[PDB]
Amino acid sequence: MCLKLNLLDHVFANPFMNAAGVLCSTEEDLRCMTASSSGALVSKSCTSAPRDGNPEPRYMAFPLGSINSMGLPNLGFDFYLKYASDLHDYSKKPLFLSISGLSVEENVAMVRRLAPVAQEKGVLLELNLSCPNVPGKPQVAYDFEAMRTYLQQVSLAYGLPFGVKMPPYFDIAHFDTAAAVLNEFPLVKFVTCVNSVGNGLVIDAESESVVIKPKQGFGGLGGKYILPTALANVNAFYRRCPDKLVFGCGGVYSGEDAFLHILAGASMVQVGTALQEEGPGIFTRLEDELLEIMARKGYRTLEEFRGRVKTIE
Amino acid sequence: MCLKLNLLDHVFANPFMNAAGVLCSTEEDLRCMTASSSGALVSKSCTSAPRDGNPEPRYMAFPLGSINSMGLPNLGFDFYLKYASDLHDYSKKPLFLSISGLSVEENVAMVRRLAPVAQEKGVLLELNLSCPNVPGKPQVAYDFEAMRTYLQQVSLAYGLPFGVKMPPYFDIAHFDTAAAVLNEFPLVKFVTCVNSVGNGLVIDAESESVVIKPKQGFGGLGGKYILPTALANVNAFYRRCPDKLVFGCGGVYSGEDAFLHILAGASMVQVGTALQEEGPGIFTRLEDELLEIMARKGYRTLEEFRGRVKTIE
Ligand SMILES: Cc1cc2nc3c(=O)[nH]c(=O)nc-3n(C[C@H](O)[C@H](O)[C@H](O)COP(=O)(O)O)c2cc1C
Ligand SMILES: Cc1cc2nc3c(=O)[nH]c(=O)nc-3n(C[C@H](O)[C@H](O)[C@H](O)COP(=O)(O)O)c2cc1C
Ligand SMILES: O=C(O)c1[nH]c(=O)[nH]c(=O)c1CCc1ccc(Oc2ccccc2)cc1
Ligand SMILES: O=C(O)c1[nH]c(=O)[nH]c(=O)c1CCc1ccc(Oc2ccccc2)cc1
Repeated sequence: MCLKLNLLDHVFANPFMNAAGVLCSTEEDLRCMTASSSGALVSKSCTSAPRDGNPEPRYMAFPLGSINSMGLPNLGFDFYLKYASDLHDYSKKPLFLSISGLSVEENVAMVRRLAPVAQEKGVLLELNLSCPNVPGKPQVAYDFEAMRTYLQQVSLAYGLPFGVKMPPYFDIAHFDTAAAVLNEFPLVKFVTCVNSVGNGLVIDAESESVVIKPKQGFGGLGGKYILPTALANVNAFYRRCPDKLVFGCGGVYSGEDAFLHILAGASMVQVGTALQEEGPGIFTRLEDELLEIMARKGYRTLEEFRGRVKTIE
Repeated sequence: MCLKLNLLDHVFANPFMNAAGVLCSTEEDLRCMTASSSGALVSKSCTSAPRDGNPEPRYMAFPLGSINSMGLPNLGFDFYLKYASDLHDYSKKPLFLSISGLSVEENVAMVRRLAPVAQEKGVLLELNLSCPNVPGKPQVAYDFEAMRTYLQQVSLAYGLPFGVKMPPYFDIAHFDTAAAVLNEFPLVKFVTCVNSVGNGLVIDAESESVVIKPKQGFGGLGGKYILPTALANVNAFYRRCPDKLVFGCGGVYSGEDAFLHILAGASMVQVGTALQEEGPGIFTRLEDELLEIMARKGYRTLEEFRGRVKTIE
């Protein structure tokens, strides 16, 4: 009875890892995650140039989840490349490197230089398709024209196996169209569903005030709020993308959340808000919790139930 | 002291009402809704001919909220118009009628026949733009030109003041676009935000099964899950539609959920999932709690804090 997986030519102790943005911005952060029991980690989404991000407060958490508008605070690509290149201990667990260029050309340059490190060290690319486009347009994943462009270009530039981090969709025609774009691109080996539920608004009853300063308090939702929307996207894309892996991200607080996520067809399972709240000790708990779910049900491996959610009649 | 207000040339005993779909399909239900302390009611969305809807189970509720895919079960527009014109007691509260016809022409035929009863009897139109779209395309409000035609045609057909039922958006650029479309139409004097969060998927860990029968388990999300989505949309549209009203809907279990909604610009507060679980008694509770929030804070009127959510600079 194990949590083990072999995927994308790499070996993982368990399906669990952090979500891009959580405990992965600094070298201190990255080493923590590497010292945890996570089967993997992913670096904070980066840009060419370092960024301080938006004014604080810019993340707030509650019993039922999190709201954020961080604004891509990151140490910039050169650090994140150097860490993959010379600092990270691959003998511990695989590394994923997230990128979120503010245009097709910024992302292209980054993958070009990332190519030879991926090849020689095994660092894996998660292209974050919630990267901004021209302001006054939806983020790149809600604009299927620009999304096509970005992947045409990154494929040519990178010419290695990579992955995409997607927002949630809420209409069947959107699942249909987005999977169709993805399926044009054989090098997209995995798909991560979902990013934060876009532009929610949390209001404090006593103060009669939004809780985060940027964007008049509007921001991305994570946590218990988004788990059903997260399972839908996982399973939609699991259904419509049979040559590609899906990684689940969305309100995982427990082995059960993880278990459901896997049932929908998740391969790896990322923890965002909960990891931020609870800390890296969360991964031992999750591992134990899922294993006690599989023991009771008779499951020895993940592939025995991955994608095997039942429907009625 | 008391929450009574005036919108659209009507008197209301308080800002509370059911949400289209909940406790409003049968004559029985609408008599029940009428007999309750709600300030108003609205009838199940309807089509020209009656519909049976999709296979049960097609609604389920859990602690954080609900999932459904009813398939627009309804007694049919002839019944609801009869209720509006020969059966509703207008001295008790105002009545709102919801239409969700399967085409612009289905909708046109209904409003032409509704407009005379609106003139004389004062029923109020709430048009459901989560209604179906042409082949390969997402629901109408998620296809803005299609949305413009529906409003162009209904406005021409109806030619009295009316309102619209919106699904949530998740992008600023969509707020921007969607609001603009709505501002093209002066007869749209109120906007109801938001409809259920499209295409979530609840999975049961013990059965390893989805919980509702249609759409392989996928349906709309209501309840605690969507409150931070319903407030952003309430506020997004309140700010972008100064000459209109906004009706809030989504995640009201308490006076506090209500208070925030109002703070976010909301004139009427709709109740759906919580109404469906607790029953119409909820309306006496929701009054009391809101009144109690107002007292502690020293508010005498809804007008005093409506739309007054404080931003951090
Ligand atoms: C503070 C914070 C920072 C995040 N930063 C990133 C990021 O840099 N890149 C990215 O692709 N996703 C980012 N996300 C999205 C998360 O990866 C995740 O998809 C989302 O929070 C939902 O997961 P959760 O429900 O576990 O929080 C961030 C989320 C939070 C809360
Ligand atoms: C069983 C059920 C039936 C519904 N039927 C309709 C409908 O006919 N028309 C409509 O506009 N919305 C319908 N809705 C959506 C609600 O009016 C409301 O937008 C949604 O429940 C969000 O509010 P909540 O958070 O209180 O659930 C329905 C919701 C449920 C749960
Ligand atoms: O870091 C974030 O703010 C963030 N939060 C999330 O929940 N998901 C994400 O993917 C990210 C990073 C993606 C993102 C979010 C806001 C951004 O803000 C802009 C920065 C520059 C130009 C336009 C928008 C840029 C990237
Ligand atoms: O009745 C509902 O299922 C429902 N549930 C919601 O949460 N919000 C709603 O607005 C509605 C009614 C709107 C609706 C839902 C499903 C529909 O299903 C179709 C019927 C025929 C063709 C295509 C879709 C049509 C209208």
